[PDB]
Formats: sequence, structure tokens, C-alpha cells
Amino acid sequence: EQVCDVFDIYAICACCKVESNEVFNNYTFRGLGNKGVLPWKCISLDMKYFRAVTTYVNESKYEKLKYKRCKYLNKLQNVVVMGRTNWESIPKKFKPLSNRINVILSRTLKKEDFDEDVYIINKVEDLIVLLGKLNYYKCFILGGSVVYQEFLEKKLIKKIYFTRINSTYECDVFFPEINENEYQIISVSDVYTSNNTTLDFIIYKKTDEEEDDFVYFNFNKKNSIHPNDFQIYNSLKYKYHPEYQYLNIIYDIMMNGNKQSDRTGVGVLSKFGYIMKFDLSQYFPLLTTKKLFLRGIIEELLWFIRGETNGNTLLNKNVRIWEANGTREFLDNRKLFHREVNDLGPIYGFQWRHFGAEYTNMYDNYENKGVDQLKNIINLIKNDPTSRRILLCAWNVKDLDQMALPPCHILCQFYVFDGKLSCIMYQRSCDLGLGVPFNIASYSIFTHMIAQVCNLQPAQFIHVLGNAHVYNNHIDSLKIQLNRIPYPFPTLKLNPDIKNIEDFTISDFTIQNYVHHEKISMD
Amino acid sequence: QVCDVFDIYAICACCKVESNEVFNNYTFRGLGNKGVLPWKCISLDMKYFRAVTTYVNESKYEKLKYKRCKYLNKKLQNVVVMGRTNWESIPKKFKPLSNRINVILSRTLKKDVYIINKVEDLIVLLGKLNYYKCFILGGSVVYQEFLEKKLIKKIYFTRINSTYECDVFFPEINENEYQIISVSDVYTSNNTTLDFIIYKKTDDEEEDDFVYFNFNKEKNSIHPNDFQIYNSLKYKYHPEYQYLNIIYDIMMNGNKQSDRTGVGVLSKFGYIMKFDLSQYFPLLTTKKLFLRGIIEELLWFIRGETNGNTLLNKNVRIWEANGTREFLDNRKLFHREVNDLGPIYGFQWRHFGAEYTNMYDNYENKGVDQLKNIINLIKNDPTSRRILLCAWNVKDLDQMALPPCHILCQFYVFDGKLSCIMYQRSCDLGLGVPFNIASYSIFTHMIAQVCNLQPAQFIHVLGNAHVYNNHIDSLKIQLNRIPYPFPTLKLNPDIKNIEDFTISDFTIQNYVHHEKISMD
Ligand SMILES: NC(=O)C1=CN([C@@H]2O[C@H](COP(=O)(O)OP(=O)(O)OC[C@H]3O[C@@H](n4cnc5c(N)ncnc54)[C@H](OP(=O)(O)O)[C@@H]3O)[C@@H](O)[C@H]2O)C=CC1
Ligand SMILES: NC(=O)C1=CN([C@@H]2O[C@H](COP(=O)(O)OP(=O)(O)OC[C@H]3O[C@@H](n4cnc5c(N)ncnc54)[C@H](OP(=O)(O)O)[C@@H]3O)[C@@H](O)[C@H]2O)C=CC1
Ligand SMILES: CCc1nc(N)nc(N)c1OCCCOc1ccc(-c2ccc(C(=O)O)cc2)cc1
Ligand SMILES: CCc1nc(N)nc(N)c1OCCCOc1ccc(-c2ccc(C(=O)O)cc2)cc1
Ligand SMILES: O=c1ccn([C@H]2C[C@H](O)[C@@H](COP(=O)(O)O)O2)c(=O)[nH]1
Ligand SMILES: O=c1ccn([C@H]2C[C@H](O)[C@@H](COP(=O)(O)O)O2)c(=O)[nH]1
Repeated sequence: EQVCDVFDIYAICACCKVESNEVFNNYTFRGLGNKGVLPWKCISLDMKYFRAVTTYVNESKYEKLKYKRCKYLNKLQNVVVMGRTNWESIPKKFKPLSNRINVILSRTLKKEDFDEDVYIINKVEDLIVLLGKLNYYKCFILGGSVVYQEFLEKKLIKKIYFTRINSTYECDVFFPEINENEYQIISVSDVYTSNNTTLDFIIYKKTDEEEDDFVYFNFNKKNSIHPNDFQIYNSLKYKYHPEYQYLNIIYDIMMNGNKQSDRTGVGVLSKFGYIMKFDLSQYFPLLTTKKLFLRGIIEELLWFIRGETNGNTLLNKNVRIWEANGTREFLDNRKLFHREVNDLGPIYGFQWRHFGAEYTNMYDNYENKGVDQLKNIINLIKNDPTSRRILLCAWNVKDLDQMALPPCHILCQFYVFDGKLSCIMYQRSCDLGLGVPFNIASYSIFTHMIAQVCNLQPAQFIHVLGNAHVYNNHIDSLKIQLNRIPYPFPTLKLNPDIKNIEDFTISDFTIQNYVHHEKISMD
Repeated sequence: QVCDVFDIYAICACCKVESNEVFNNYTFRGLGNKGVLPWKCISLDMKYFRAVTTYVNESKYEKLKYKRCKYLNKKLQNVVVMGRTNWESIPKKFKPLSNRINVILSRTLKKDVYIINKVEDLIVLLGKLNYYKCFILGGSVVYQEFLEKKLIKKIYFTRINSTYECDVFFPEINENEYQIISVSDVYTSNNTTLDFIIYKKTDDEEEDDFVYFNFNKEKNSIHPNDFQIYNSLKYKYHPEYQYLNIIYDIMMNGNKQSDRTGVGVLSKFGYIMKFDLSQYFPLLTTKKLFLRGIIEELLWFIRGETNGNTLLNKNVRIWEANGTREFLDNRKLFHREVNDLGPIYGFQWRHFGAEYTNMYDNYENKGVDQLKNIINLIKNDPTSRRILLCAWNVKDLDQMALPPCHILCQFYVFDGKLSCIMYQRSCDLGLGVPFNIASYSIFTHMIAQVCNLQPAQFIHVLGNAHVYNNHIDSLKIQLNRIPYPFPTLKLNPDIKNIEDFTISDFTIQNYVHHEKISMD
């Protein structure tokens, strides 16, 4: 038996990023303190997390623990152990830590130096002796760095409850580099915002009549993917990070997808009908299991809003997303023989500002032709917010054959409650490997832009997938990415002075604290 | 009590019996005909039966033997008690029931396979044996006496949703004595739908981690005891629970928001339901629905018609209020004729982009006949991801009596099977959504049959999803009813083109429903 399993010795900590195309890894989050105190101002959500974890006890589990500890030697409360510097960093009004047995490591200080109800120990060996004497549920080590360092060395930590604070601060002490061979992550929380920073919470691990009725009801339960190839992914117990909506859908298509061929001849695994929900109040859902850029997708969004159908505008900003859909060859295969190269026809922008107008060419002045659906939906959100008709539709059935291609992004519906704006986007055809990471980004940004110019706060972006597919040529790359653990998402900042939907320029957009795995050629 | 000690359960299978009509649990009361099962063999029940009555977990046995012994003042398998008729009705290749300890109650039979002469001599035999649980397999006599003498802990009741000729019945089950704890998925086997219900007599390192991850989880003007029955179920796998869970969720967490009429709703945003059309026809059973009107509307759509009068003369009144002089004047359609709803569903599916004149004009070959198009795609290019049928014509909205609630259908074809997604921008959960599920379910079948495919899944995506405040008391009654197995839909198989269906070509079979609820 290990000492730490007998006595249930855990560590808990919160690490931020520290100062300097960078590389990220687990060691990115390592900043513990600065000049005796915490690097940040009080982040509330971490404090509530730390108290809940350090105060929680289950009495009906004590019995088996009392036995286990008895066996090894022959209201219930947890124990918390702090280094002396750590103890001094805590405000007086929080001392001793409430509903917990406070223990302090020190040489320079003795029991006579403290007014408070606390145990003083001068060595770690004496902590084990004390734990041996006391009635307690679990034992949490609270730092600081020197304390952490020596409890990791001595192999005394069964699990690390680790908060990733997704900001940079000035630091002077640091959590030890964890060894992947000693400890591996088994669990990852939802992402949250608190005090103007995103954060998440991860757990590192050291390396009943009605039950039968369940089995009964399951009496009636393909693709050559080796489960082993998802070792890390399948090892995780709690996959609550919202990036798992995407990754889990990939997994589901790999294991249960249907083999079909598409135009190209590649073939896909396909399924039909999924929903993802992302909370933009708490994070910007830019994937972290691989590197993604946003310059292009913002430039496309702005080109849409201006009503444009001219491919050259994008090419001249060196955005190439629509290049291949504009070649002589592509247009000719679409039978658009009388269409100039890079004239993509009555696509997104045109439908958003001019639905129902007769498309001529990409240079025409279509002012006051068609329905300016973008304007109308901005008006509805402002003046008729409970309308269930706030919908913006790119799929104009009449003009489909005159488009370079039909829209994948069929419609956005909007929802307003309590000064907050949510968005449903319905996607008829979803390339999971390449297209969807970008598409989540695009409509998440657009939710912010619409939200802001209508004086609402963004709430939820909801992505409804119809035909959802993984290309075969993407499978190996997705296998890799599925075995990566997401980092906390970044945030998106918009210039607040931009008060009309048409007045945004690329420099009005900032992505902050993007932490991500390495870039991936899906091919 | 004895049945707790010795874990004596019943397991049975009951069909409907040949005689408005009323339905309740008693409807499912038929066990046998002429010493044989009333049905020709139903496989899923056989596989359920077997798997229920052979399943054992050896890790749980200590407790059982412990209790048993304390009470008697003292390769694991189950016990299976049969009546004599029961035992003989079984063909020989199935006797003795493999892998189970076979007991026969008889007053005439003569003694591995035990014989018992009266009931009390089971409890003796149980006190002597090692076994997991004890299953009473019938027949009627056995059930009766085991039941009247409180010797049954749970009933595993297979509800066979079809009518057969029967001479012997299951006892009535007293809703004071027993109540349903669980209901399974619905399935199709041997040309019948069926479900399984359960009557009940009336590393924890990761366990802490779950609590921690819940440290932030915290409107309800509704009450617990309001949903006693709903909340006291353990397994709710009946697909009717897709609808009802959504209502529950709106009633619990919905946003208070007021609509144009000043009625008030609770609304939420973004739901999916999925119904397997291969196994059933999802016509809500926790209340009565009628289908003639909604089929006629579907036929009106396909003909491409915009004339409210066509429906009104067949007494379908779905669109009546949207066609009044008042309702169009308010829509600023002063130059539109009463019951001329303008360029709605029909017009958009058959003439999208045509200039709408009036409901009597001749539109042949005007606009895009997208229904023809999607049907051609299904037939000739089934892997296209462009098979959508869109009613949301941004150009025509203002000229419609009202914008479509059913924005679009997307189709998908794999291995000779068709699935359909319908996206609905606005979902009146109490009144509209039940009819809407039926409507797009039938259409899915209609499209599939005319393209030589089998229907697979209907998938229903709710946008703005809401419950009217005057519906709440009725949805309360409705949540505490327990679904029955769904019916099936039959289309006249002769019909091979989407435009050749008539009202007579649709038959609902075996619709077992609770009593109609007046939504107000
Ligand atoms: N972000 C987070 O999650 C946390 C941050 N912190 C931060 O960390 C910093 C404090 O960490 P750090 O500087 O490493 O100081 P520590 O809190 O690790 O304290 C070290 C001191 O504790 C005593 N001590 C440690 N180990 C032993 C031992 N084996 N036997 C006897 N006495 C021992 C000694 O006290 P003495 O000198 O009196 O002999 C020693 O100098 C602060 O900036 C604090 O805010 C702290 C905890 C958690
Ligand atoms: N769908 C379902 O769930 C099931 C249906 N069935 C069907 O049920 C029918 C059989 O039911 P049923 O006709 O009632 O016949 P049973 O199977 O109930 O047989 C009854 C006989 O069992 C013996 N017995 C019953 N009670 C006692 C007692 N207290 N003490 C001693 N012996 C007793 C007697 O045989 P004796 O003459 O020896 O005294 C009695 O006549 C068949 O049609 C069969 O196919 C069969 C299994 C379950
Ligand atoms: C950061 C907490 C934390 N979280 C995780 N996840 N793990 C840990 N080991 C951990 O530290 C625990 C030991 C230190 O405890 C402190 C420290 C500071 C305060 C404080 C309160 C108010 C102000 C203010 O408002 O000025 C400032 C500081 C309260 C408790
Ligand atoms: C119906 C099963 C069942 N289910 C539930 N849920 N509860 C029960 N109590 C229960 O039956 C109890 C005794 C089962 O006994 C059998 C076994 C086999 C056959 C049989 C008949 C015809 C063929 C054929 O024609 O091939 C094959 C097999 C008939 C009766
Ligand atoms: O904005 C877009 C455009 C295209 N695609 C992908 C999905 C398909 O793999 C392909 C287009 O499919 P169809 O046009 O055949 O549906 O491009 C996207 O994911 N997003
Ligand atoms: O087939 C139909 C027709 C109407 N509605 C309901 C949804 C809304 O309660 C209302 C439509 O009103 P607006 O959403 O257009 O305001 O009618 C349905 O659910 N199904």
C-alpha cells in the first residue's frame, strides 16, 4: 500500500501562464505566486471551487477509510496542509480555513507563534503521524511551491486538482513540472469565465434492485478503427470540456458512421442530425486540439455583410477559401459558362442583402433590390425581440443553380431573452475534419457582432448539423487529434464603439489567450 | 414478506383481446388460446424472456442467501415455476428450459426437474435451494393464485400491441397494489409493435470527482408532487418521452416571455427529437390525436394549392383563422381574397420563385418544382447532401398569410433507407408539435415508398420551443400518464408517385391512446 492511498493525500492548486508562434503544453500553466501573494486579484470561481473541494465530505464513506487506515496501523472534516508562506498569504478573516482541519509546515514558527486553532508540524514525517491520530475524510495539500515540490518528490500525492487560469501574470514561484509518466489527466471540466479570464479545472491521477432492470432493458444491442488508437480519449472519465461536443461527434461518426462515396470519390463516414451548444457568455469556442486562424473567416464574414459576391476582393487580402470555387474550370463544370472567373454568383452576401433580386454580375449596383434580410433581422431583434420569425436564410431555391455552389449554412435563427442573444445555425452539409472548426468560429463571431450592434449580450451559439461527415483521407489525423486534451478556450473582444453591423473592420476583432495544440494537416 | 425474501417475480406477455373504445392497462390481458400462445411466436419477447430469466450476477448473491437464512432461522441460476398446461404447451426442444431450474406446479403429475403439489411447497423448495431469483411463468391459474396471495414482487409485463383470439387472461392488476416503475423503448417484431414495462409492488474516487465538477450547478413556479408519477419512474425509454421530457424541461427552466396575444409562454431554444419509423409510428398515446385533417393538408400541399376553401369544404379548419378578412387585413393584405393564403407551402414546393397572382391562377411549369427535384435526387443521386425542400421564401413571406413554421426538410439515404430532418422555427409544444410529428412522419413514409426505400428516422429540430401558459394544467395531467406502445402506419402499396395518394390510402393500426385532453 502507498502512504498516499492509505491516508488519501491529494494536492490542489491554481496555475496561470507566465511572462516572456509559441509552443503550448501542460507546463504552460505553472504560475503559483508573486511577492508572497497570488499573481492575480481574487478569481471568485476558483475560490468557490477550492472551498467546495476542500470542505466536501461523505460520512458514509468514512467507515471504509477508518478500517483501511486502522488495518495499516493496527462533523467529519477534511485536513488541509499549508506551507508557512502560504499561510501568511491568506487574509486574516479567512483564517483558520473554515470547516477544515488546518495544518502548517514550519521550522521558524512554533505553536506559541499562532493564536489560531491549527496544528504546527516541523517535518512531513510528522504529518503522517498526525493523520494516523486524527479522524478525517481527506487530506488536501494547498501549497505553496516548496510544499508542492516535496510532496510530489516523496510520491505522496494520489491526485492533483489543477485549475488552469487562462491569463498571464507576473510570477516569482511556480508549480513543479508534472511528469507524464507519474501522473496523467483523467478529467476535464466545462470552461468558465470569472473576473475577466477563462479557466477550467482538471484532475491528474497517479499512474440496487433497479440495476438488474437496466441490464434487462439492454437485451437488444462496425468500422475497423482500433479502440487502442483512442487510448487517451477513452481513458478520460469526465469529458466535460465543450470541445468534446465536436470531438465526440467525430468519434461517433468513426465508430458508427455509414460508408458512402461523394462527388470526389474519396468516400466519407456519414451520420445525420446532431446539435452542439456553445456558451459564448463563458468562452469563445475556438478549437484547441489543433491550431486555427481567424483572419480569413473574419474577412469572409465582413465580405458577406457588405453584400459582395466578388472573389477577387478576398484574393487581394490573400484569403483563398473561395479560390477553388471560382476557377474557369469549376465554373464551367457548374455550367456557368457565361460567368467571369471569381464571380461566385448570388451567394451568401447577395442573399443576405438582396434576396430575390436578379443577379447580373459581381460588379453591379444592387442597392435597394431584393430583401435586405440582414437589416430586417437587426430591426426585429431591436424592436420585436420575442418574434419567432428572426431568421436569415441563404438558401434561395431559385438562384441555387446560378451559385458557384449552394450554401452549406442554410439559416440562422435568433432568440432574445433578458437582454441576451442566442443563435441557431442549421448546416446541411458538415465536413467534420476541416470545415466545422471554422464554421463554429464564424457564426460565434457573427452572434457577437449581431448581439453587440443590438445592445444585447451573447448567450448561446447552437449548431445543428444535418449530413455530418468525416472524409476517409482525414481519419488518421482525426485519430491523433482525438487523443489530445483540450486547453481552456480563448475570449473574443470586439471594439465597443462599433454600433452598426456594416461598420466593422478586421482590426475591431481581438482573440485573447488562445492556447492550442500543434497545427495539423488533415491530409 | 415472502416475495421480498425469496425474490418471487412474475414475467408475462399480453396481447389485446377480440370482442368509442376506452383503453387502460387491462387492454393488455391476453395470455393463451386453446392451450397455446395466442400469437405465432414473437421473437423479441422470447429473447427478452430468456435473457431476463437466465440473467444472474453472482456478486449479489451473498446478501440474498444471508437474508433467506436469517428468515428460515438458519453455478447460480434462477428458478422458473410453471403450471402443467404451461409446461406442456412448451415444445420439447425447449423443455427443460435450458440453464434454469425448472419447477412444475401440478396436482396430478408424478415425480433435476422438481414437481410441487401446492404453493407452500415452493417456499420450502426455495428455502432448500441456491438460486438468484424466482420467476413465475404462468399460466393464468398460477398467476391468479400467486397474485391473490401477495407472493409477487414485480411483474415484467410485455405489452403485445395487436389483437388475437384468446380463451385465457391475465388477472386484472390492482393499481392500489402495483404501479409501473419503468417502460422500455418501442419495437416491432413479427408484424406487431411491442414494449416492456415493469410493475413494482407498493472506484468512488470518481464519485467525489463528479460532485466537485457539479460545484456551480444551482423559475420553477411548478411543484414536485405535480409530477409524482412522472418523477417516480426509473427508466423512461419510451420515445414518447422525447416529447414529454421537452415539456418538463420547458415547464421547469423555461423563460417567461409574452407573445402578441398577451397569452404568455415559457420558451426555450434548440431541441432535437428522433423517432425510429422502422419500429413504430410516433402518434402520441398520452392523449387522443386525429389524423384526417393533417393528411388532407399534406395532400393539399402536394397538389401545390393555396386555396383555403379546398380544405374548409372537407371540414379541415387548420388554416381557417389564417384566411379570415380580419387576419389578412392585420397582415396588410387588403387586396387578398378571404381564404387565399397566398404563396405558402404548396406554392413553394411546386412553384418556388413564380410570381403569385391569386389562388385560382394556373401556375403549370412556373417556378421550381422542388418536390419533383428532391424526389428525383433521392432516386438518382441518393448521396447528395443537397436534397432539401424549403418553404422559407424570403421574397414571398410578406405576401403569405403567415410565414411557414416548418422551414425545411432535409433527406438522407443509406442502404435503401430514407431519413428526414425537419427544422421548425416555432413549436407550440402543447397543441402543434404532436400533430407536426405525425405530419412529417407520414410525409417521410410517403416520400420513401415512392422512391422504393424503407423509412428510417424522422428527426425534428425545434427552434423557438414554447408552452402556452393556458396549456400548463393540461400538460400536467399529460406528463403523469404512461405511454402505451405506439401504433403503425400502413400506406396502400400500389401508390408509386407522390401525387397519387388519396385519403383512403392511409391506415393507422393498433392506436392505443389515453383519453382526449381539452388543451384548455
Ligand atoms: N496558486 C495556488 O494554487 C497557490 C499559491 N500559493 C502561493 O505560493 C507562494 C508560497 O509558496 P512558497 O514560496 O513555495 O512557500 P510555501 O508556502 O511552500 O512555504 C514554504 C515554507 O513552509 C515551511 N516548510 C515547507 N516544507 C517544510 C518541511 N518539510 N518541514 C518544515 N517546514 C517546512 C518553511 O517555513 P519556515 O520558513 O517558517 O520554516 C518553508 O520556508 C505564495 O506566493 C502563495 O500565494 C500558495 C498556495 C497555493
Ligand atoms: N403469455 C404468457 O405470458 C403465458 C401464456 N401461457 C399460456 O397460458 C395457458 C395456460 O394457462 P392455464 O390454462 O391457466 O394453465 P396453467 O399453466 O395455469 O396450468 C394450471 C394447472 O397447474 C396445476 N396447478 C395450478 N395451481 C395449482 C396449485 N395451487 N396446486 C397444485 N397444482 C396447481 C394444475 O394442474 P393439475 O391438473 O395437474 O392439477 C392446474 O390445473 C396456455 O394457453 C399457455 O400457452 C403460458 C405461459 C405464460
Ligand atoms: C487561490 C486559492 C486556491 N485555489 C486552488 N484551486 N488551489 C489552491 N491550493 C488555492 O490556494 C489555497 C491557499 C491560499 O488560500 C487563499 C489565498 C488567498 C485568499 C484571498 C481572498 C481574498 C483576497 C482579496 O480580495 O483581496 C485575496 C486573497 C483566500 C484563500
Ligand atoms: C412467450 C414467452 C414469455 N414471455 C414473457 N414475457 N413471459 C412469459 N411468461 C412467457 O412465456 C412463459 C413460458 C414460455 O414458454 C414457451 C416457450 C416457447 C414457445 C414456442 C412456441 C412456438 C414456437 C414455434 O412455433 O416455433 C417456438 C417456441 C412457447 C412457450
Ligand atoms: O462553408 C462550408 C462549405 C463547404 N463545406 C464542406 C462540406 C462538404 O464536404 C463540402 C460541400 O458539400 P456539398 O456541396 O456536396 O454538400 O464542403 C463546409 O464544411 N463548410
Ligand atoms: O403547423 C403549425 C402551425 C403553427 N404552429 C404554431 C407555432 C406558434 O405557436 C405559432 C406560429 O406563430 P408565429 O411563430 O408565426 O408568431 O403557431 C405550430 O406549431 N404548427
